[PDB]
Amino acid sequence: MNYNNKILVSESGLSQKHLIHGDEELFQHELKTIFARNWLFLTHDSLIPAPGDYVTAKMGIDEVIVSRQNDGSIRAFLNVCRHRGKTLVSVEAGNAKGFVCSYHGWGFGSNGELQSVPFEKDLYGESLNKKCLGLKEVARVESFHGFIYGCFDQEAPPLMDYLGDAAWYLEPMFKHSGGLELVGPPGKVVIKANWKAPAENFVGDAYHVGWTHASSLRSGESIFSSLAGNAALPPEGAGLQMTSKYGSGMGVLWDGYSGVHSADLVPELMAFGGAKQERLNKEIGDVRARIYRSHLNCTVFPNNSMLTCSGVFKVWNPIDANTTEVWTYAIVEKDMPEDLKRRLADSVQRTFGPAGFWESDDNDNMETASQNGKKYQSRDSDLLSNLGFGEDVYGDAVYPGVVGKSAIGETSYRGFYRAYQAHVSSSNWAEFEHASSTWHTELTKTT
Amino acid sequence: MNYNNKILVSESGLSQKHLIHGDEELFQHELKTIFARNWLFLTHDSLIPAPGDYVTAKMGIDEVIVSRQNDGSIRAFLNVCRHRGKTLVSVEAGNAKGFVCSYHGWGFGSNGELQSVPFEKDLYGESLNKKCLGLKEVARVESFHGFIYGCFDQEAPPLMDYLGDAAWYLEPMFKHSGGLELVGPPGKVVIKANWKAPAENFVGDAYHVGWTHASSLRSGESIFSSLAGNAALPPEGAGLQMTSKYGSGMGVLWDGYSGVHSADLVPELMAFGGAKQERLNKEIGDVRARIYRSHLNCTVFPNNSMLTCSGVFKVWNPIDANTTEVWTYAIVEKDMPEDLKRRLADSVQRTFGPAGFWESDDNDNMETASQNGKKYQSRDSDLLSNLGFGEDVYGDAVYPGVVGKSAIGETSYRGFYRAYQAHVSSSNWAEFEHASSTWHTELTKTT
Amino acid sequence: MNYNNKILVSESGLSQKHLIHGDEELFQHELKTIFARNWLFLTHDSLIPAPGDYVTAKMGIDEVIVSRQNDGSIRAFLNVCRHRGKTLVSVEAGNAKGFVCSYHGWGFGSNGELQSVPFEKDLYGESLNKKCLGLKEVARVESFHGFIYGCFDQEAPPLMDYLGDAAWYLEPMFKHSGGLELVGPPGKVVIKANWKAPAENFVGDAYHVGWTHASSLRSGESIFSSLAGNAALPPEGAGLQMTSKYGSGMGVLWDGYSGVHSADLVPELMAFGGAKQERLNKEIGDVRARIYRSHLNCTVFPNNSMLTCSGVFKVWNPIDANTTEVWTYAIVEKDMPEDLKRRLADSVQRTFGPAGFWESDDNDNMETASQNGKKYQSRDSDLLSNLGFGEDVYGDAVYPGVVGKSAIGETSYRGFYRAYQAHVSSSNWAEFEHASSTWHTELTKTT
Amino acid sequence: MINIQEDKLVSAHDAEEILRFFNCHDSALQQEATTLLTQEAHLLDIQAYRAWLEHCVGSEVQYQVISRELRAASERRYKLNEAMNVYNENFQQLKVRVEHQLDPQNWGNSPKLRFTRFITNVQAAMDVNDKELLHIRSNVILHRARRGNQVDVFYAAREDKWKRGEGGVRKLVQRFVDYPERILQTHNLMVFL
Amino acid sequence: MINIQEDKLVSAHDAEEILRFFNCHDSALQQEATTLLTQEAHLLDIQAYRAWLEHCVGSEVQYQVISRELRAASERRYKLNEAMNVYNENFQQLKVRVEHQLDPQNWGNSPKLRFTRFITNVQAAMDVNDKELLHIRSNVILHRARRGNQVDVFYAAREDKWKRGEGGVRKLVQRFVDYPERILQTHNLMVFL
Amino acid sequence: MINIQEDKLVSAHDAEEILRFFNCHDSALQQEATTLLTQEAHLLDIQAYRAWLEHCVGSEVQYQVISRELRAASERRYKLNEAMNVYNENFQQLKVRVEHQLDPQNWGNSPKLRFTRFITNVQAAMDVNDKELLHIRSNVILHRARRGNQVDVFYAAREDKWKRGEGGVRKLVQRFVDYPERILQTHNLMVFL
Ligand SMILES: c1ccc2[nH]ccc2c1
Ligand SMILES: c1ccc2[nH]ccc2c1
Ligand SMILES: c1ccc2[nH]ccc2c1
Ligand code: FES
Ligand code: FES
Ligand code: FES
Ligand SMILES: [Fe+3]
Ligand SMILES: [Fe+3]
Ligand SMILES: [Fe+3]
Repeated sequence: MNYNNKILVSESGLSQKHLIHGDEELFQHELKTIFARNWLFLTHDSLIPAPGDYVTAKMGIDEVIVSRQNDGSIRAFLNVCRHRGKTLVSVEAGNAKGFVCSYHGWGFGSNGELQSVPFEKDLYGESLNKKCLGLKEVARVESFHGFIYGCFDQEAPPLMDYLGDAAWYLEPMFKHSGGLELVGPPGKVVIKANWKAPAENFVGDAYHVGWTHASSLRSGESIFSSLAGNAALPPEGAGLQMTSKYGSGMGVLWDGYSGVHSADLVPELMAFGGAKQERLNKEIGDVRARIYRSHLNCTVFPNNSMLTCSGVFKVWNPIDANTTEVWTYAIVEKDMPEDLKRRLADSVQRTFGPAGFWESDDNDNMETASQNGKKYQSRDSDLLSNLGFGEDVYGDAVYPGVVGKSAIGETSYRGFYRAYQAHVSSSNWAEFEHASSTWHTELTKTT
Repeated sequence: MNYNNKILVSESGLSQKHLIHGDEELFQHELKTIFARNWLFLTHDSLIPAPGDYVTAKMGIDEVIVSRQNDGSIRAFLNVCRHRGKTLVSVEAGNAKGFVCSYHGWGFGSNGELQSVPFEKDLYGESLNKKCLGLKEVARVESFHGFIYGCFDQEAPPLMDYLGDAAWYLEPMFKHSGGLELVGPPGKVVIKANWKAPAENFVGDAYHVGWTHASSLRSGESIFSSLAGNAALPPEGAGLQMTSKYGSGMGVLWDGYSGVHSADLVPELMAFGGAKQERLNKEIGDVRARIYRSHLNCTVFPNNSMLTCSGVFKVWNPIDANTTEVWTYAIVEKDMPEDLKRRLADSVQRTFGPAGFWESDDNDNMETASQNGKKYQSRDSDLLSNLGFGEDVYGDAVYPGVVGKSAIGETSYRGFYRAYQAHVSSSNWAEFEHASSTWHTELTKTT
Repeated sequence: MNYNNKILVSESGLSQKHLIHGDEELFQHELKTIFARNWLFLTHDSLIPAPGDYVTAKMGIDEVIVSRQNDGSIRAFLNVCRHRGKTLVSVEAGNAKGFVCSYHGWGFGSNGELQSVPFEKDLYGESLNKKCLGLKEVARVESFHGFIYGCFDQEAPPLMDYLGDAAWYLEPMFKHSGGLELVGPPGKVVIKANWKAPAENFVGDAYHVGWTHASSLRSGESIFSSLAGNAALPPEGAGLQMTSKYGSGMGVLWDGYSGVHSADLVPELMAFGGAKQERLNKEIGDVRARIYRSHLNCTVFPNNSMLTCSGVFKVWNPIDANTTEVWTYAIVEKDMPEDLKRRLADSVQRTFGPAGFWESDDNDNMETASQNGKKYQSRDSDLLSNLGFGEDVYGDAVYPGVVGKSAIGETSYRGFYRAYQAHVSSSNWAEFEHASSTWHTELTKTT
Repeated sequence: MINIQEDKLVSAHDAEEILRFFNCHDSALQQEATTLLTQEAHLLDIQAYRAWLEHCVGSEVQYQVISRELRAASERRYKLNEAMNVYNENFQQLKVRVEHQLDPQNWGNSPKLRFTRFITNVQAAMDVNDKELLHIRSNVILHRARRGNQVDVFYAAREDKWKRGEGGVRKLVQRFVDYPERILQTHNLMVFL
Repeated sequence: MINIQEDKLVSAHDAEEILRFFNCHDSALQQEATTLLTQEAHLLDIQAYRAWLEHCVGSEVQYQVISRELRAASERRYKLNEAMNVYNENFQQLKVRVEHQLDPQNWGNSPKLRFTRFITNVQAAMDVNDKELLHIRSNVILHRARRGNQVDVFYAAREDKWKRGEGGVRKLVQRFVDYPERILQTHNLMVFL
Repeated sequence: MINIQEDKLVSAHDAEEILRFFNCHDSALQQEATTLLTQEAHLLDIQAYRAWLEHCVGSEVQYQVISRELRAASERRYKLNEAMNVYNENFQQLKVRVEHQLDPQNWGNSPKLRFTRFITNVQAAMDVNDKELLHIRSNVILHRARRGNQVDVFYAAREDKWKRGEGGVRKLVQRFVDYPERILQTHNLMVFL
């Protein structure tokens, strides 16, 4: 397939060929043009706070070691020995000053440097140039309020610029709340779906909630309930949708601070969020303090998603076109009482973790939509994302980005797939920028 | 591989490259040139008799919904939602007026039409063109005496013309008996064989019966027994073989109406078949009434096979070059006493179903012949199908098609593989017809 | 990938692209240029001593039948019926005068000839040319002191010439000891590693022993122990490394005749080997009699490896780029008391068989190094094999081949990968010879 | 114990079988049923099929394994045959299958197959009306290996009726299995569950 | 019995659980625990989740399944949360999960799922301080099949506390499972172990 | 009970083992053997290998797991070694394997492995000649998990001899397993069956 010319995503992100969720040659091409080029979630300061603390993380199909340096910075390296290529670290987290390979015993520091080689004097004499044998380093590692992202491409925009217009919506909760912490270890489960199926669902799909999650809402005992079985459409003005130049986007459901949490947590959460919003009105304004305690369903391009307020944090790690390894963490506000943190973390896993009853509602939807992309008569069929098209705006005075002023639509799918198209048909960041110089105009046609 | 030029099947169907049972690029190419172009078995009137009754069926690797319409006709649609591509129906059979998607709740009628979209007025207003969003429909659906076949290619010959010369041999049992019924549900099992391995065996392989099935014949207590272990070659004039332009063919074993059924059913069946043959002599002639109660081992190109009289009915559903999902039904004559129908159905499953002791004899033959097509030194080797070559005729005064007047041979393999060659090297039905304008002359060389 | 031009192995075998352990297109290309062109281990005289005795063996991904003929020679044939390609023999060893196919009953002799076809007169008449329907025969089958190797390429050098300079090192134990026997059946286990990972480890990796096998050496109670955990570097002059034109090579650890065997066998073995060495000093000289009772870790290109003295004999049978089926036999000297043979055979399996505690130490090293060759950021990385480079000699007066006069190095990796490069970029044996006309000069640069 | 109007996923058949075991519990009967099933599974594992027929199987046996079509949980209109019979054997039909296993020309039994069976969750209760008859429920994991690298593992619950017979030789008179996997991925179901 | 300074791979928790069972062995208690667990596993297999809650689960239950992060065997410095909770349910939370299973709009339960459970290695010992409480250990293999060709098999050891309750109705008050597979390859862990 | 001229698939060895259990059945012995094997499998599952050696393994033990070459069912001429030994260990050799598991530099044991064992089909019979010796047969399913997504499951029947020992400490004197899968697809057989 010629990725310069093939129209995988139609103009304005209106539809996508169904083969994008099943074609293995495209998956290999996404390893280069999506995963080796864009910013990918690694860890949080709260999981590696002290010098020597490390974790392992995936970046696309590659595994990296992410380590807190003595100077307080974070560096990340491929988890592959520079000698004969064995996997260096076999655990998920720890604290160490270095990593020793179990094959021939080479020892690498936490800074990636080749520090020791067994019997180096007797064997290599002075021939081994250890300075050129450090671990392969992830070129770019940056933080968004404690959330650490990596990028293999030295040419990528800074992470804050890459978040584009989505950053404004995340800031109330990520910055103005006092900061978030990531509660570990994550749950980890394999699903037989393409990575894009859960990413598109979290970036912009409020339409499926009442029907897909009818049993979880009804059994559940949460605040978005009345939607069970599509028995009620949310109030006019109940939310909005947004998308951005580099693909990140989200939905905003006004004031749903208890999110998916059952009735057992509703009162305490509605009480904590509304008290912090009152303090925040004076600091960041009423609209932004309301956004803080409003439920955001967001995908940070490509494959990191979250539900703020509900506190769900996901990584959709690609394995092949119909296989994804799902990592699920909880996010909590650092100034919440400890006991409430613990209960919220269990609640996140109860609803969206490995045995999450809400996440289980989505399994068949994500798996079958992905697997049908391999079926002969469906490969060239068109997946539709036209809901709300021609009513989206850009440059609004109150809400930034390409915005759909309605709680349910497909605005965020169109922005995600416009960015995906521009990456798959580009050889580098400069070409993506050239392909995206009229990004918001393309998304707002008909409006 | 260039399928216009590569000689996968030699002139006159005499040999085939062994790679045809193992090459995955060829399997993908067969999805287009075999499965998306030819007639494939779907269901029987007896399994969806009433308005609203439906079943799911495979057509190649695609899954379709096959539904009885209110006007009495049958229509079939891809089992894929027109919105974001989820699988619509997750059951195998039922009765409904429509199908609702579990992802966003779109509702499709039994006629494939997009009938309802949740909150369509509030969300899409008048923008959604539901008339262009019906399920993708199978272009052609036709019946052969209650047996329903589908074809994705609008250009295919009518099903009766596609059966060609094989139709004359099937008519005594399918039409003149009063009609057949298909007894459900089928048994369903995966085998590690290419779909062509069982198809070629049922279309034309009487040679393997005495040796492959030596234990089943000897233990079994059936009428074709004495062949156990090749202890006896059937009488001169014990049967014939035939093949046709579009690939279907069969073997005819005169008067073996009890087929593979053990001794417990022999007497009652020999008594029912011979009584109906006496009535049929006056209606269709002695030869055709004898064919009615003669055992036919047939493949209806590409992947539907049957044993008449024994009542075995198979679909060899392709999954990949060395994987096939085998569906096994029983066929019974509608005017047979109910109790005899029930016993014959169990007998079909006893001998050829999931725990069929005769079908288990073939497993290693079908699996290893298919898997050896992947092995380096065997890919370019030649599978032989020359038995009987130069003794086949065409246009006989009594038996139609390309006919080998001997019970054991490879006539039907040659016709199947001539048609397969002509499809794999053709881009459409017109090219197949041009490649088949001297089909019977090619098969009768040396005669 | 263009294998004429792609530099998979750098000049002088100094480094290899990591993709060689993970790329499936390269694996398919190795089936042609490595496995269908070079000499592959089949069996030993001791496993098929009498007329009619046979075994099955893999040659690359192909399976062959290896049979002792009535005249005392050995012939080997593809294990594939010449009719419709079923696998002929389903057992691993036996004694027979012929093999009958279970599909249609064709009978082949032990000499590969098509001897009988069921009902040949009635069915084929005189049409079947059985003389052209013998099993596909392995062109070349030769012995090295009872060890039987096969090659599909009629053009390959004779096996003795193909062993090149390695033959001189094997002869003390394979020939001058009085002869070896292979003790069967082998252990058989699948590992998720490329075949080259264990082949390179056995051909030239003494560096990993102290670290990888620290627990086995320490627990073990063997003579190479003191190396546990790299607590001691072997004495100056403790061994040497060698490699040869066609890729075979080994390491020599002077006098380690008890090898990996625990302390329970040490005394008896050190006593048997030193007594035979005293007799051999008069026959073959002191250096060669010392080599007899010195531990050799060798790979006979491509995928046969051994540890002499320890008595481990391996075949690394390729299945795909990250799958290998490991066959493990024991080798014993024919004149060792029976009871000592039995104990040595169990000891080989105890340490390196299916539940071998030393072999289990290598699993993660071999599997992860191979699987990391598939990871995007590692495919184009360089595996290093430069230890000892610039100190290797050729044409020494006492030790033949390209020799590194040090016990630990990477001399043998460089020779293995120089030969591998020359095969993967060559279309035939003549081109390999042209690509190898300065083989030893390339390996001894800097010296 | 079960109310199937409230416990919406439970079938009437399954609720009846639970009622049979939670009432009269006889620990001795459970132990006897455990021994009986362990001995039957040893005879099958060593492929002593004639000994199994002679010692464990009654002349009036019905040995039945069904495969149920997948239908909607809310289905109430479609009323065609719900399941085919993978096995539905009388004694003579079992004897035919045993002769097929033992025939020298059953080529698929060379090299000899290897069977291992794991019988758990044994429950036993006497029939209320026929005191010759014991209801025994048990679950089986069956592992069948052959030809170097073919491994198939079967999983099922068994609803049995065994009758006293004579001389302490209890014999199976009914075995019913509703096989849990609709599409088999074990090549065939050619094993005695 | 265990010295964990010598038996270097054994955790303090595991060594305490072994001590509980090797001392006071009551064969009758083991048989009673076997019956209890076989009945619980039959109710779950037939998806009688309300009957399971009513008959087998105590009002004070903690039903907990953890997933432990993979850490170095020599780790001693990193001291952050060692494991998340796949389940950590009280009675009300179990009731929510049962209502979710039984809801007519739980689309993933159509076609009906098929469960088979295999309970082995049962050990039982009374608590030293609370004589209402029995410690029961058992291992489970759970097979969940659906949709023609989806088969998931779960494996785990269960550390339970059951209390006498009233009327002979022993009820689970604590279930603890440390799930052995870190990355699940069963699509989800949405089954009651 | 078995006639191996009639039951053509049965080996002489297997027919002898069936004879041992169908005669003298002692229910108490079966229960005792069940407890013994459940305790041994708990020690192994928690990786208390020294405690296993000390409490469960006799000084005269032979611990043997074979792998038999695949030969024709009608073979009668080829008479070379029929099987290799995956294990054929005395007490000292088992001790070496336990020290290897416990060594700090056994890199493959970091992150700690997770084992779950399922022991079923227990049968027990006293030896006719040595009254210190009990024959115990049992089947095991063994699940070994590690490194996030590596899962290996082993299946086997075990023919054991256990001797009374002293103080109620019954100890294994012989374990024989004929492993059913010829080519292993579990990476290695480095587990104690
Ligand atoms: C609430 C709203 C929108 C959502 N998209 C995915 C989960 C989810 C929850
Ligand atoms: C009888 C005759 C021919 C046949 N081909 C396949 C099955 C079969 C049965
Ligand atoms: C001793 C020395 C070198 C070796 N390479 C592989 C095994 C081995 C043992
Ligand atoms: S592969 Fe890491 S030290 Fe050799
Ligand atoms: S995918 Fe079917 S309604 Fe959206
Ligand atoms: S495939 Fe061997 S005789 Fe036909
Ligand atoms: Fe959802
Ligand atoms: Fe057949
Ligand atoms: Fe090693």
